Amino acid sequence: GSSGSSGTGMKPYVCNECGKAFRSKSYLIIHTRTHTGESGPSSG
Ligand SMILES: [Zn+2]
Repeated sequence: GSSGSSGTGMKPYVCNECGKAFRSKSYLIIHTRTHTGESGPSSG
């Protein structure tokens, strides 16, 4: 039991890149990688 959610950052497992909030760090880690979806698709 505790009220604060403080630590070595602003959000818990939220993506500080886009803001995607998750339940566990494992969910944010496997996501933060998806951000690498630029090379593939592109435009002329
Ligand atoms: Zn993200």
